[PDB]
Amino acid sequence: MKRTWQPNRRKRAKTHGFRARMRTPGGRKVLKRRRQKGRWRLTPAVRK
Amino acid sequence: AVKKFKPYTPSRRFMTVADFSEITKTEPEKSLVKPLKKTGGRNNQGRITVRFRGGGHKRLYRIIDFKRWDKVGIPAKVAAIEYDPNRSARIALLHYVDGEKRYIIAPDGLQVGQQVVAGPDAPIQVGNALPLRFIPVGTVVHAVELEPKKGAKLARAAGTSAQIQGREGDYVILRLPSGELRKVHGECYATVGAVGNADHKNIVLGKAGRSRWLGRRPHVRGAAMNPVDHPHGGGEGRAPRGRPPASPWGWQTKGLKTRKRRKPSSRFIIARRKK
RNA sequence: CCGAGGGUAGGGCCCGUGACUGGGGCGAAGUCGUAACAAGGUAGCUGUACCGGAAGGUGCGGCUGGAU
RNA sequence: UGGGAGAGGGUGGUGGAAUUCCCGGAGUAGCGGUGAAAUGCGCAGAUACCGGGAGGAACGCCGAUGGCGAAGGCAGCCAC
RNA sequence: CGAUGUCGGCUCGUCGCAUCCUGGGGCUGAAGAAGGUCCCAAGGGUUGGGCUGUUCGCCCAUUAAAGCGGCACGCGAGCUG
RNA sequence: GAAUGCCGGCAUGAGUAACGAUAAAGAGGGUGAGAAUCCCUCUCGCCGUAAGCCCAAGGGUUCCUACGCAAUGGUCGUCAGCGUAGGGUUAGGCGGGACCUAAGGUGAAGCCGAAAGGCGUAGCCGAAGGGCAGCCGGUUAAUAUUCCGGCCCUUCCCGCAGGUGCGAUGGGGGGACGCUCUAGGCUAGGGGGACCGGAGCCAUGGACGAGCCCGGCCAGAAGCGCAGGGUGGGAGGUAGGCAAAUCCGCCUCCCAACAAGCUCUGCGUGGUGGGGAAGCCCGGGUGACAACCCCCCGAAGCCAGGGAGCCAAGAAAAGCCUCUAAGCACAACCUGCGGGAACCCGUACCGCAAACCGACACAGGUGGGCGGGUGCAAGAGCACUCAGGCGCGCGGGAGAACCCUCGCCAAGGAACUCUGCAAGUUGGCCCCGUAACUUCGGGAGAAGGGGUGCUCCCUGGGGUGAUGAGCCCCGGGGAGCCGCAGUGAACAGGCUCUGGCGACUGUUUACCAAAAACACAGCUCUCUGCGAACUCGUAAGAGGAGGUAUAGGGAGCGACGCUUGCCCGGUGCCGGAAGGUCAAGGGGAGGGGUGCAAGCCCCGAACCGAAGCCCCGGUGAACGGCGGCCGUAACUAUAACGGUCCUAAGGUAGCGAAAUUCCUUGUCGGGUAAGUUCCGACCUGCACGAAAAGCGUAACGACCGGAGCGCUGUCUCGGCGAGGGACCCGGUGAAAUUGAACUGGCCGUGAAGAUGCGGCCUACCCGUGGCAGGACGAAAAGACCCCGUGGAGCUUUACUGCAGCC
RNA sequence: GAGCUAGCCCUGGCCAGGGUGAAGCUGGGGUGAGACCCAGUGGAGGCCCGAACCGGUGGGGGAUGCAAACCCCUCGGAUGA
RNA sequence: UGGUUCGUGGAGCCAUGGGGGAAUCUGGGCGGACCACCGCCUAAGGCUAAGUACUCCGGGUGACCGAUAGCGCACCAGUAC
Ligand SMILES: [Mg+2]
Ligand SMILES: [Mg+2]
Ligand SMILES: [Mg+2]
Ligand SMILES: [Mg+2]
Ligand SMILES: [Mg+2]
Ligand SMILES: [Mg+2]
Ligand SMILES: [Mg+2]
Ligand SMILES: [Mg+2]
Ligand SMILES: [Mg+2]
Ligand SMILES: [Mg+2]
Ligand SMILES: [Mg+2]
Ligand SMILES: [Mg+2]
Ligand SMILES: [Mg+2]
Ligand SMILES: [Mg+2]
Ligand SMILES: [Mg+2]
Ligand SMILES: [Mg+2]
Ligand SMILES: [Mg+2]
Ligand SMILES: [Mg+2]
Ligand SMILES: [Mg+2]
Ligand SMILES: [Mg+2]
Ligand SMILES: [Mg+2]
Ligand SMILES: [Mg+2]
Ligand SMILES: [Mg+2]
Ligand SMILES: [Mg+2]
Ligand SMILES: [Mg+2]
Ligand SMILES: [Mg+2]
Ligand SMILES: [Mg+2]
Ligand SMILES: [Mg+2]
Ligand SMILES: [Mg+2]
Ligand SMILES: [Mg+2]
Ligand SMILES: [Mg+2]
Ligand SMILES: [Mg+2]
Ligand SMILES: [Mg+2]
Ligand SMILES: [Mg+2]
Ligand SMILES: [Mg+2]
Ligand SMILES: [Mg+2]
Ligand SMILES: [Mg+2]
Ligand SMILES: [Mg+2]
Ligand SMILES: [Mg+2]
Ligand SMILES: [Mg+2]
Ligand SMILES: [Mg+2]
Ligand SMILES: [Mg+2]
Ligand SMILES: [Mg+2]
Ligand SMILES: [Mg+2]
Ligand SMILES: [Mg+2]
Ligand SMILES: [Mg+2]
Ligand SMILES: [Mg+2]
Ligand SMILES: [Mg+2]
Ligand SMILES: [Mg+2]
Ligand SMILES: [Mg+2]
Ligand SMILES: [Mg+2]
Ligand SMILES: [Mg+2]
Ligand SMILES: [Mg+2]
Ligand SMILES: [Mg+2]
Ligand SMILES: [Mg+2]
Ligand SMILES: [Mg+2]
Ligand SMILES: [Mg+2]
Ligand SMILES: [Mg+2]
Ligand SMILES: [Mg+2]
Ligand SMILES: [Mg+2]
Ligand SMILES: [Mg+2]
Ligand SMILES: [Mg+2]
Ligand SMILES: [Mg+2]
Ligand SMILES: [Mg+2]
Ligand SMILES: [Mg+2]
Ligand SMILES: [Mg+2]
Ligand SMILES: [Mg+2]
Ligand SMILES: [Mg+2]
Ligand SMILES: [Mg+2]
Ligand SMILES: [Mg+2]
Ligand SMILES: [Mg+2]
Ligand SMILES: [Mg+2]
Ligand SMILES: [Mg+2]
Ligand SMILES: [Mg+2]
Ligand SMILES: [Mg+2]
Ligand SMILES: [Mg+2]
Ligand SMILES: [Mg+2]
Ligand SMILES: [Mg+2]
Ligand SMILES: [Mg+2]
Ligand SMILES: [Mg+2]
Ligand SMILES: [Mg+2]
Ligand SMILES: [Mg+2]
Ligand SMILES: [Mg+2]
Ligand SMILES: [Mg+2]
Ligand SMILES: [Mg+2]
Ligand SMILES: [Mg+2]
Ligand SMILES: [Mg+2]
Ligand SMILES: [Mg+2]
Ligand SMILES: [Mg+2]
Ligand SMILES: [Mg+2]
Ligand SMILES: [Mg+2]
Ligand SMILES: [Mg+2]
Ligand SMILES: [Mg+2]
Ligand SMILES: [Mg+2]
Ligand SMILES: [Mg+2]
Ligand SMILES: [Mg+2]
Ligand SMILES: [Mg+2]
Ligand SMILES: [Mg+2]
Ligand SMILES: [Mg+2]
Ligand SMILES: [Mg+2]
Ligand SMILES: [Mg+2]
Ligand SMILES: [Mg+2]
Ligand SMILES: [Mg+2]
Ligand SMILES: [Mg+2]
Ligand SMILES: [Mg+2]
Ligand SMILES: [Mg+2]
Ligand SMILES: [Mg+2]
Ligand SMILES: [Mg+2]
Ligand SMILES: [Mg+2]
Ligand SMILES: [Mg+2]
Ligand SMILES: [Mg+2]
Ligand SMILES: [Mg+2]
Ligand SMILES: [Mg+2]
Ligand SMILES: [Mg+2]
Ligand SMILES: [Mg+2]
Ligand SMILES: [Mg+2]
Ligand SMILES: [Mg+2]
Ligand SMILES: [Mg+2]
Ligand SMILES: [Mg+2]
Ligand SMILES: [Mg+2]
Ligand SMILES: [Mg+2]
Ligand SMILES: [Mg+2]
Ligand SMILES: [Mg+2]
Ligand SMILES: [Mg+2]
Ligand SMILES: [Mg+2]
Ligand SMILES: [Mg+2]
Ligand SMILES: [Mg+2]
Ligand SMILES: [Mg+2]
Ligand SMILES: [Mg+2]
Ligand SMILES: [Mg+2]
Ligand SMILES: [Mg+2]
Ligand SMILES: [Mg+2]
Ligand SMILES: [Mg+2]
Ligand SMILES: [Mg+2]
Ligand SMILES: [Mg+2]
Ligand SMILES: [Mg+2]
Ligand SMILES: [Mg+2]
Ligand SMILES: [Mg+2]
Ligand SMILES: [Mg+2]
Ligand SMILES: [Mg+2]
Ligand SMILES: [Mg+2]
Ligand SMILES: [Mg+2]
Ligand SMILES: [Mg+2]
Ligand SMILES: [Mg+2]
Ligand SMILES: [Mg+2]
Ligand SMILES: [Mg+2]
Ligand SMILES: [Mg+2]
Ligand SMILES: [Mg+2]
Ligand SMILES: [Mg+2]
Ligand SMILES: [Mg+2]
Ligand SMILES: [Mg+2]
Ligand SMILES: [Mg+2]
Ligand SMILES: [Mg+2]
Ligand SMILES: [Mg+2]
Ligand SMILES: [Mg+2]
Ligand SMILES: [Mg+2]
Ligand SMILES: [Mg+2]
Ligand SMILES: [Mg+2]
Ligand SMILES: [Mg+2]
Ligand SMILES: [Mg+2]
Ligand SMILES: [Mg+2]
Ligand SMILES: [Mg+2]
Ligand SMILES: [Mg+2]
Ligand SMILES: [Mg+2]
Ligand SMILES: [Mg+2]
Ligand SMILES: [Mg+2]
Ligand SMILES: [Mg+2]
Ligand SMILES: [Mg+2]
Ligand SMILES: [Mg+2]
Ligand SMILES: [Mg+2]
Ligand SMILES: [Mg+2]
Ligand SMILES: [Mg+2]
Ligand SMILES: [Mg+2]
Ligand SMILES: [Mg+2]
Ligand SMILES: [Mg+2]
Ligand SMILES: [Mg+2]
Ligand SMILES: [Mg+2]
Ligand SMILES: [Mg+2]
Ligand SMILES: [Mg+2]
Ligand SMILES: [Mg+2]
Ligand SMILES: [Mg+2]
Ligand SMILES: [Mg+2]
Ligand SMILES: [Mg+2]
Ligand SMILES: [Mg+2]
Ligand SMILES: [Mg+2]
Ligand SMILES: [Mg+2]
Ligand SMILES: [Mg+2]
Ligand SMILES: [Mg+2]
Ligand SMILES: [Mg+2]
Ligand SMILES: [Mg+2]
Ligand SMILES: [Mg+2]
Ligand SMILES: [Mg+2]
Ligand SMILES: [Mg+2]
Ligand SMILES: [Mg+2]
Ligand SMILES: [Mg+2]
Ligand SMILES: [Mg+2]
Ligand SMILES: [Mg+2]
Ligand SMILES: [Mg+2]
Ligand SMILES: [Mg+2]
Ligand SMILES: [Mg+2]
Ligand SMILES: [Mg+2]
Ligand SMILES: [Mg+2]
Ligand SMILES: [Mg+2]
Ligand SMILES: [Mg+2]
Ligand SMILES: [Mg+2]
Ligand SMILES: [Mg+2]
Ligand SMILES: [Mg+2]
Ligand SMILES: [Mg+2]
Ligand SMILES: [Mg+2]
Ligand SMILES: [Mg+2]
Ligand SMILES: [Mg+2]
Ligand SMILES: [Mg+2]
Ligand SMILES: [Mg+2]
Ligand SMILES: [Mg+2]
Ligand SMILES: [Mg+2]
Ligand SMILES: [Mg+2]
Ligand SMILES: [Mg+2]
Ligand SMILES: [Mg+2]
Ligand SMILES: [Mg+2]
Ligand SMILES: [Mg+2]
Ligand SMILES: [Mg+2]
Ligand SMILES: [Mg+2]
Ligand SMILES: [Mg+2]
Ligand SMILES: [Mg+2]
Ligand SMILES: [Mg+2]
Ligand SMILES: [Mg+2]
Ligand SMILES: [Mg+2]
Ligand SMILES: [Mg+2]
Ligand SMILES: [Mg+2]
Ligand SMILES: [Mg+2]
Ligand SMILES: [Mg+2]
Ligand SMILES: [Mg+2]
Ligand SMILES: [Mg+2]
Ligand SMILES: [Mg+2]
Ligand SMILES: [Mg+2]
Ligand SMILES: [Mg+2]
Ligand SMILES: [Mg+2]
Ligand SMILES: [Mg+2]
Ligand SMILES: [Mg+2]
Ligand SMILES: [Mg+2]
Ligand SMILES: [Mg+2]
Ligand SMILES: [Mg+2]
Ligand SMILES: [Mg+2]
Ligand SMILES: [Mg+2]
Ligand SMILES: [Mg+2]
Ligand SMILES: [Mg+2]
Ligand SMILES: [Mg+2]
Ligand SMILES: [Mg+2]
Ligand SMILES: [Mg+2]
Ligand SMILES: [Mg+2]
Ligand SMILES: [Mg+2]
Ligand SMILES: [Mg+2]
Ligand SMILES: [Mg+2]
Ligand SMILES: [Mg+2]
Ligand SMILES: [Mg+2]
Ligand SMILES: [Mg+2]
Ligand SMILES: [Mg+2]
Ligand SMILES: [Mg+2]
Ligand SMILES: [Mg+2]
Ligand SMILES: [Mg+2]
Ligand SMILES: [Mg+2]
Ligand SMILES: [Mg+2]
Ligand SMILES: [Mg+2]
Ligand SMILES: [Mg+2]
């Protein structure tokens, strides 16, 4: 049947993207966290 | 004269549509429409704030002239009488001798091809707009301003009327469609006659889908819900109310008055409503 | 081919009979009240409507076949 | 053809008496009701009296033993 | 109670005897036929239907008879629901 | 050494289940160390409104070629979506951007919030909507509307010529719109041809034929032709379109009107440029100088912004045109022509799937377009087939039980069972015919029956065309032939009677409930006069509503019909300018402390003092409630009648053993041979009852009862047969579970149900197919139940607070 | 976190074929004029049958599955909430 | 109302949301309600090293670990998944 993951590139980049993260106090903390932890990537990759 | 249908489907048994026989123009004036932005009952937080709304037919808003003291002394010809989905009354398209075109709510007995006018000099004839202090006592009137130059507020739904009762200083006394008696400032404008389409109250929707066409989604009963949702929720099997009948938010919904006591307009209400 | 009639299916009218139920008639001496006949003790009757254990009562309009 | 009397019918209007309610005044110990009462209403100010407002229904005197209509029936006044 | 699945039915048996039938008996208020009662006997047999989830029971038509109980109210790693 | 401990390793079950749709395979020839599995050929079968083709999303090299087989591939592998390496994606016209706006988002101005932040007009962003210039063929191993060939077109810059008051983010026109039905003429697509082109064919009894087989086009500028859309012309006045305005809007006059004219598309034709089958021969080449014509059917697409009807009344903005303002009229714009200029990103490949979503090469899920032919009344249905694409990545045998899916059955025909569950029956079309009842629509496909193929003969109307022939669509009548049987295969209702519930079509517990539940039109109560009530928010601000009592919120009832009684003492709500109580505050009788004293400081009676509460009334489609005992009639029985006790008042109408009745399978009647169910009745209603509505009701129902007919493998009662498994051989090879095991029966015993203790009996060692009585078999630290001063949801006249309101 | 699911908003798309035949219109009849009656045309509907599409009624299979909701037969809606 | 040991307590002190509201030394605050006496101090403006805290970093040292330990990572780890 229809499952939960229905990929969508615009949706991905607009929901979890860098620019979304920076427009919100909680989004900035995420990047501060993920940079402090040393994540290779700060945001989901979407091909665009 | 409301139209009936033969019982050739279960719903057509009671469905009754308006006769539309007084309309003379079947598409709106393009320079006077603008899109009506549908809300679905949602506010600017996006929250539902007025339940059970949405999914109605698409509409364009007709701009309606609720002032008319805009063009004191300038006569206008009644060009057409049109359908409006945003209100219960019909509307009348005026071609002013100005070359200017506007819409008013159509009063009863108005006719295409007639002249209307506005101002203190105007005749006391159906369709003319005057300051209340110049209309003779006893006159039936509609589209009444409530405060001077703020716009027509009262008696605008299909078939309603206000009746001038008497004068007192700068204030006339009105019997509103609700039966209440109120002082309204004499410099407020108003239009002679009652609103048209009086048969509007005898339309029988006949089926659920009709309500849906109007944007009215189905209204579910509190007694049908659960205690998380409503004071009447729950119970094993059906249940009486088991408490004073209440709204989803708890306040009592049988008799409990709710107009604000200290409201400053109280000094101008004379007699609360009837029936 | 028609055809007495047999068979299948569906209708119409009539007659008998039916748990129970509706009022009707009649029946020497039952119970409850007293509605009508006198102004019958609220004049009566009436068409309708509502009501009441029962006769009845009341509303609305009508009639004199109503009395002083 | 020329005349007439009429609450004959329909429609739109409209006048005054009276009752009830509301508002103000003024005024107090009861009012109402009946065969006699009581329920009811009234010092939270009623009844009686004055002024104002709203609303409905029926049209006093004329009026008669009268007029009109096929019958049921038709009564303020104006016009069609 | 870190689980012994809980009615009835179907299926499949199997055991007990306080025996319903069939076999053998004594007594009888046993003439005969037909019964009553008690004794011995478990080899075999012990029907089909209507009603109800029913067990049980009532009913219909038969029968030599239409027995009573146990096996975790026998049997859900066999079925049903 | 134990923690259902943690991490890791290795065992058991076991050579066991399984190897993923029952669409299906066989042979020959290659290749190679190795072949059921790779390549080639022939035969067979499967899809064909797809299982074929083209887009979009998503994926991200998986494409093409060479070279490989350790791992991946459920077997194999020489093969591959795998490994390595090289190659491959070409645009002014296609899509997106350098254009426009929609929801929404953001946001100069402004508003609000302890902070973070929330709003917010304009403006900006935002598309699969508006707008805008490319079609046919060829070519590569792999790209093509991109390269190439042919023929077309757009924008920007510049110059020339002619023309004109030029000039815009400003004014205006336009863009600009729904649903259902639909005309005219075309095209896409298809069918036929005795005509046109073609390599061949004559078989096996016949045919050298008006025979068989194959094909008979596609794109194209200007112009012309056909069919359509769009659109009045002139003048005078003008105060309206937030300046102006010759534009628009309004008024008047004349002229033009199903037209015409102008303009804009579609189709056709059109210089030219291409394509071109079977067959044969090795994707090529021939066929070929290929032919390229007539008739018909004909769209849901095109002309389009067409037409008509309807109510629920159907985006915006730019491009575009027109008007003027600053300006400027050496400019500028308009038109025609000419040259030059024309950027960024995507383009491979999969795309109903082995490449996307599901951990898998997973019987699941995934939006748009094309979807041929014949017959069956139609169609995207059904069967078979074209183009094309596949035979599902383990096989070979055997022919047990048993399981699945399927076929048939003597006689009986629901006797099965909780229940005809399931499976039969019926089954399309045309014709005849069709009941109660009904809201007059319906019930209705009621029920029940007849017809249905082929041949010859005669004839009626329609379309194209021409009125005719041909083609094609509907019929009518008559005579016959064949079989068991003619919707001969496939797809395609069983019916009726009678109850309960719900009016109805709808909605729901994604994944155990589809219902009588929710909703529903309609009915009633109640709030709300507009900065409305109400709702979300601290606020600003929003929804309500750009609505205004015929409207909007809240509540119950639930189409319609006939109806909806009595109680206001308690609780709620509504009204009550008196009286009672009531806090802060006012007031200051009178006390107190301290100081030498002025003073400073503290307590404090009466009295004035809000809402609330008390009190006085109203109110049921507000919360709710609607009696007990005793006696009485000339057979008896039973009480129309009375006595009395209590209540705020004692249940009316209608219904009643009921979706409600305990006793209960009440009693009687019906139906059956027999009826705890069903229907109809009675009424001592444990415990119906009138908008948590009462009683009925046509029609409707995958709802739930009862009966009948039809027909059946449901059953008496079982038999036989098919295929896919199970079984055997070759290949690959899991699982939960598992203290260890050398693991029998009985009668006892034991923590009370023993393979393991006692006594006795029985018993050589090890498997394989099967069956499920036991190992209190497996699975889940019982959901039931209790316990814990464990937890959470929910309620209220529990407690105590808070929002909110007064 | 609303790429599943629920509701709404904006903008697009989809619904083979067949059956029944409302209003209205025309004509006819009727009447003082009407209502109304017949025929024709017309093509309405939370109308009927049935694919696509959306569902998920009954039963059977599946139950360490093809699948952490599937498969077969059957069945509901299919111009509308 | 907050702070303080101070939870309304005899409740001062310090701070302040609201209301009322001075004086410039003979002015004003405090010494735990309040008054006297005796004393302490000068509110309603600002700045000010050092001694104090911490360890991304660098070094020194361990009756610290020694690859299931020591950081999650001795290794291409905030990776693969
Ligand atoms: Mg889903
Ligand atoms: Mg999706
Ligand atoms: Mg995307
Ligand atoms: Mg997208
Ligand atoms: Mg998106
Ligand atoms: Mg983003
Ligand atoms: Mg976001
Ligand atoms: Mg890096
Ligand atoms: Mg992130
Ligand atoms: Mg109707
Ligand atoms: Mg009717
Ligand atoms: Mg109208
Ligand atoms: Mg516009
Ligand atoms: Mg809005
Ligand atoms: Mg908003
Ligand atoms: Mg609301
Ligand atoms: Mg809403
Ligand atoms: Mg209207
Ligand atoms: Mg409205
Ligand atoms: Mg006013
Ligand atoms: Mg209404
Ligand atoms: Mg609407
Ligand atoms: Mg409603
Ligand atoms: Mg509801
Ligand atoms: Mg409920
Ligand atoms: Mg519920
Ligand atoms: Mg909740
Ligand atoms: Mg709660
Ligand atoms: Mg609650
Ligand atoms: Mg409740
Ligand atoms: Mg409930
Ligand atoms: Mg409930
Ligand atoms: Mg209950
Ligand atoms: Mg109730
Ligand atoms: Mg209750
Ligand atoms: Mg309440
Ligand atoms: Mg009022
Ligand atoms: Mg005969
Ligand atoms: Mg015979
Ligand atoms: Mg006696
Ligand atoms: Mg008498
Ligand atoms: Mg009398
Ligand atoms: Mg008397
Ligand atoms: Mg009475
Ligand atoms: Mg008194
Ligand atoms: Mg007094
Ligand atoms: Mg009144
Ligand atoms: Mg237990
Ligand atoms: Mg265990
Ligand atoms: Mg267990
Ligand atoms: Mg258990
Ligand atoms: Mg004898
Ligand atoms: Mg004996
Ligand atoms: Mg025996
Ligand atoms: Mg029984
Ligand atoms: Mg038992
Ligand atoms: Mg029993
Ligand atoms: Mg015998
Ligand atoms: Mg037994
Ligand atoms: Mg027992
Ligand atoms: Mg027991
Ligand atoms: Mg048992
Ligand atoms: Mg058992
Ligand atoms: Mg079981
Ligand atoms: Mg059992
Ligand atoms: Mg078991
Ligand atoms: Mg077993
Ligand atoms: Mg067991
Ligand atoms: Mg079950
Ligand atoms: Mg059950
Ligand atoms: Mg130990
Ligand atoms: Mg261990
Ligand atoms: Mg543990
Ligand atoms: Mg472990
Ligand atoms: Mg391990
Ligand atoms: Mg290891
Ligand atoms: Mg291992
Ligand atoms: Mg071992
Ligand atoms: Mg092994
Ligand atoms: Mg084994
Ligand atoms: Mg297995
Ligand atoms: Mg498997
Ligand atoms: Mg299959
Ligand atoms: Mg072969
Ligand atoms: Mg082979
Ligand atoms: Mg091979
Ligand atoms: Mg090999
Ligand atoms: Mg194969
Ligand atoms: Mg091959
Ligand atoms: Mg086909
Ligand atoms: Mg992938
Ligand atoms: Mg390999
Ligand atoms: Mg290999
Ligand atoms: Mg290698
Ligand atoms: Mg492998
Ligand atoms: Mg596999
Ligand atoms: Mg090789
Ligand atoms: Mg490539
Ligand atoms: Mg190009
Ligand atoms: Mg540029
Ligand atoms: Mg911040
Ligand atoms: Mg955006
Ligand atoms: Mg676009
Ligand atoms: Mg649009
Ligand atoms: Mg383009
Ligand atoms: Mg072109
Ligand atoms: Mg090449
Ligand atoms: Mg020009
Ligand atoms: Mg428009
Ligand atoms: Mg518009
Ligand atoms: Mg419509
Ligand atoms: Mg054809
Ligand atoms: Mg051409
Ligand atoms: Mg002007
Ligand atoms: Mg060729
Ligand atoms: Mg050649
Ligand atoms: Mg289409
Ligand atoms: Mg079009
Ligand atoms: Mg049109
Ligand atoms: Mg806009
Ligand atoms: Mg100038
Ligand atoms: Mg110049
Ligand atoms: Mg650029
Ligand atoms: Mg490409
Ligand atoms: Mg699929
Ligand atoms: Mg693939
Ligand atoms: Mg596979
Ligand atoms: Mg798949
Ligand atoms: Mg097609
Ligand atoms: Mg073809
Ligand atoms: Mg067919
Ligand atoms: Mg195969
Ligand atoms: Mg397949
Ligand atoms: Mg396979
Ligand atoms: Mg074998
Ligand atoms: Mg099969
Ligand atoms: Mg046979
Ligand atoms: Mg048979
Ligand atoms: Mg039978
Ligand atoms: Mg039979
Ligand atoms: Mg039966
Ligand atoms: Mg059942
Ligand atoms: Mg039954
Ligand atoms: Mg069939
Ligand atoms: Mg048939
Ligand atoms: Mg009948
Ligand atoms: Mg009938
Ligand atoms: Mg019937
Ligand atoms: Mg009926
Ligand atoms: Mg009928
Ligand atoms: Mg039939
Ligand atoms: Mg025939
Ligand atoms: Mg034949
Ligand atoms: Mg024959
Ligand atoms: Mg059918
Ligand atoms: Mg229901
Ligand atoms: Mg229903
Ligand atoms: Mg009902
Ligand atoms: Mg009903
Ligand atoms: Mg209903
Ligand atoms: Mg469910
Ligand atoms: Mg559930
Ligand atoms: Mg679930
Ligand atoms: Mg349910
Ligand atoms: Mg259903
Ligand atoms: Mg529900
Ligand atoms: Mg309903
Ligand atoms: Mg109703
Ligand atoms: Mg709130
Ligand atoms: Mg705040
Ligand atoms: Mg608004
Ligand atoms: Mg309901
Ligand atoms: Mg009726
Ligand atoms: Mg009460
Ligand atoms: Mg009360
Ligand atoms: Mg009271
Ligand atoms: Mg009150
Ligand atoms: Mg109660
Ligand atoms: Mg009570
Ligand atoms: Mg009554
Ligand atoms: Mg009863
Ligand atoms: Mg009974
Ligand atoms: Mg009942
Ligand atoms: Mg009951
Ligand atoms: Mg009972
Ligand atoms: Mg019982
Ligand atoms: Mg019985
Ligand atoms: Mg009987
Ligand atoms: Mg009784
Ligand atoms: Mg109830
Ligand atoms: Mg009914
Ligand atoms: Mg019915
Ligand atoms: Mg239904
Ligand atoms: Mg149903
Ligand atoms: Mg039956
Ligand atoms: Mg069988
Ligand atoms: Mg077989
Ligand atoms: Mg062997
Ligand atoms: Mg092997
Ligand atoms: Mg392997
Ligand atoms: Mg051991
Ligand atoms: Mg051992
Ligand atoms: Mg052993
Ligand atoms: Mg043994
Ligand atoms: Mg024991
Ligand atoms: Mg034992
Ligand atoms: Mg042993
Ligand atoms: Mg032992
Ligand atoms: Mg031992
Ligand atoms: Mg021992
Ligand atoms: Mg032993
Ligand atoms: Mg022993
Ligand atoms: Mg033994
Ligand atoms: Mg074996
Ligand atoms: Mg075995
Ligand atoms: Mg076993
Ligand atoms: Mg155990
Ligand atoms: Mg066991
Ligand atoms: Mg066991
Ligand atoms: Mg479990
Ligand atoms: Mg548990
Ligand atoms: Mg436990
Ligand atoms: Mg529980
Ligand atoms: Mg317990
Ligand atoms: Mg406790
Ligand atoms: Mg304790
Ligand atoms: Mg607790
Ligand atoms: Mg409130
Ligand atoms: Mg969504
Ligand atoms: Mg979604
Ligand atoms: Mg459809
Ligand atoms: Mg038909
Ligand atoms: Mg017709
Ligand atoms: Mg028509
Ligand atoms: Mg329908
Ligand atoms: Mg039909
Ligand atoms: Mg579904
Ligand atoms: Mg299913
Ligand atoms: Mg079935
Ligand atoms: Mg499952
Ligand atoms: Mg399936
Ligand atoms: Mg099926
Ligand atoms: Mg439907
Ligand atoms: Mg259907
Ligand atoms: Mg359809
Ligand atoms: Mg719709
Ligand atoms: Mg403190
Ligand atoms: Mg203190
Ligand atoms: Mg000084
Ligand atoms: Mg001093
Ligand atoms: Mg001082
Ligand atoms: Mg101080
Ligand atoms: Mg001090
Ligand atoms: Mg001191
Ligand atoms: Mg000091
Ligand atoms: Mg300062
Ligand atoms: Mg320092
Ligand atoms: Mg060490
Ligand atoms: Mg290690
Ligand atoms: Mg480590
Ligand atoms: Mg270590
Ligand atoms: Mg570190
Ligand atoms: Mg580690
Ligand atoms: Mg790594």
